[PDB]
Amino acid sequence: QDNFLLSKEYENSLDVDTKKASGIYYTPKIIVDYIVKKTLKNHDIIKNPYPRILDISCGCGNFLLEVYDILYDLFEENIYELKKKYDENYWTVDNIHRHILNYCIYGADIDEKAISILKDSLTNKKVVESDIKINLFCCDSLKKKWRYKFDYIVGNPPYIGHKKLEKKYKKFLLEKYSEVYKDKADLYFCFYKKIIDILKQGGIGSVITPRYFLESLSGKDLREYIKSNVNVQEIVDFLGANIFKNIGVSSCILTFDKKKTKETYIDVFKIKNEDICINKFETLEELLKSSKFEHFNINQRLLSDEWILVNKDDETFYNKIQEKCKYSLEDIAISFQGIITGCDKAFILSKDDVKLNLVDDKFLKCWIKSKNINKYIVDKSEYRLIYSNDIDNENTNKRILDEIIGLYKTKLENRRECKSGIRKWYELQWGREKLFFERKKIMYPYKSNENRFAIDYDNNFSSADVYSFFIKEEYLDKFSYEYLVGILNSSVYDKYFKITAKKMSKNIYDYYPNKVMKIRIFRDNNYEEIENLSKQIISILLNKSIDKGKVEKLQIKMDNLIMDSLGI
DNA sequence: TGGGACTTTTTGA
DNA sequence: TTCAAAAAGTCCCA
Ligand SMILES: Nc1ncnc2c1ncn2[C@@H]1O[C@H](C[C@@H](N)CC[C@H](N)C(=O)O)[C@@H](O)[C@H]1O
Ligand SMILES: [K+]
Repeated sequence: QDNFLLSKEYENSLDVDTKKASGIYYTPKIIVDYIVKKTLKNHDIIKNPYPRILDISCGCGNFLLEVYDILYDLFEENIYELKKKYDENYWTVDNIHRHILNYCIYGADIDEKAISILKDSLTNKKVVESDIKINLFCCDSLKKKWRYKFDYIVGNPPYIGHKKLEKKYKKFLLEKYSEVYKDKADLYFCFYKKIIDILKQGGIGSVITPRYFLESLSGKDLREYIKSNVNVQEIVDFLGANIFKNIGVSSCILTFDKKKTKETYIDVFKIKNEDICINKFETLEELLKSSKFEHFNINQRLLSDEWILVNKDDETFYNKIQEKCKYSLEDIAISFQGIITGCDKAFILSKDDVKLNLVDDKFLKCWIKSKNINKYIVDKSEYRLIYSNDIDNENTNKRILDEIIGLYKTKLENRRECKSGIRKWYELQWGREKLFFERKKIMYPYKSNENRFAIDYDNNFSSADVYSFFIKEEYLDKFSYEYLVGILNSSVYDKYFKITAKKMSKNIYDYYPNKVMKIRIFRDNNYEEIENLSKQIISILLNKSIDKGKVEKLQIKMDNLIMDSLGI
């Protein structure tokens, strides 16, 4: 039988909106096989022939049908031993099917049609007496009053972020799941909590979820809950690899238990090449045991609020830098997010747009995107922002409102602050403070494959795809902008930032203040030469005609100085 | 269809 | 009053 045929057809029958609204995305066979084998390979069926295995978001049964197959083999291979040890009339091969359905397999899901599909599949596992009772619940698993705990829990919970959940349901989650769910958290945090809570003492859970909670600020409470309530046996981190075809998400597999053990050591498997096609191989285990993955151990007792999951060389490197640097960016700098207009099409125009003849130049600001940020310098802006907060009233600037911004008035009126009357329909939603942008400052893209910190000399504005900071006045005599972009753009600081950065998709990390401002910095005898090399690079890059190859050589020299400074 | 360039505004606090 | 986080990303193309 093909346990993945009907579920795949059902998933293909749905549209994008319904799948996103319920997280209806099913797990490929190679992942299911690994997780089921991980949980059930060494189960002692003679000691415990009544194992309770749960998928609380079972869908059409990608996990539970495989659980059925493994359990059938487990019972069948030991049928005469069970017969001798226990009721000899109960333990026959012809009874295994019934037993598995009555006592061992449990599923829950909000989706009534998927439950119906799974019920038919489990029934069709045996050509069939009485009607066998199957333990499938059509319910919201986060609200169900669960009547008992489970020996094994496996699956793939729905992933739904703070924009796609409804506010009423989010009120429920904020009230009832506050130990792991606050602010910009995700629904799968709540599923982690529920799974941990209904796992028996000595039970084992194994799930594939997004990887982002391993590093995200929103995941802090969830990480604390996990490390305080279960022993984490294993983390498989796929980084930016594409595990779910046609899905823009990055994955990890957590296996944990509630066993009374003095172990506290976690096996960490981290992929090396993000470009591998996982499904091209027979099993995940063979990939984990090859040169395609790196393995190392982490002492669970040494985890802080942050989980730094790196090998010994990277740990030594990170610790050297942390110990050597007496300052962080947060100590010496003021950080801020870019403008949020709330409807960019209304306020952002190409600088050559004829409509800008209608707008007085005192309202216009230079506007850049993340792609305009290079190491050390920003591209020339191609766009202009109408800083519409400076429009006093409607009458005096009628054309601007009628012929440019008003084209999106309906959309503009749907913004939260306009509906509440806090913002006029033509104003920017979060216009911040002009004075913060209209000064020398450092700017960096919010998502990038590498450190790209640039000095802005042109009072550029940007949306939230670009973050900025300026150096506090009291630290200007200890750190200049040129020195800071020198060390921040170095190979050393790229590796150092990525030790703890939030890995988003293939070749993309978040560069957000909650981690960028934690970067630590130093000043020593190499300060002057590092700064001079940075100035040389900057001067080359701003030259209209100069070829930039020498920049690389200058950078190599700078990296060497930085390594000497940090003893690495 | 799979891979690469690129990134809005809604939202809780 | 007003901050900053959040990829079951978006979107285009060979
Ligand atoms: N509140 C909920 N309670 C229970 N199930 C839910 C809830 N919300 C969504 N679901 C289901 O969660 C499932 C998540 C899917 N990724 C299916 C996972 C399934 N275990 C599989 O790996 O194939 C979807 O089928 C949803 O219908
Ligand atoms: K017996």
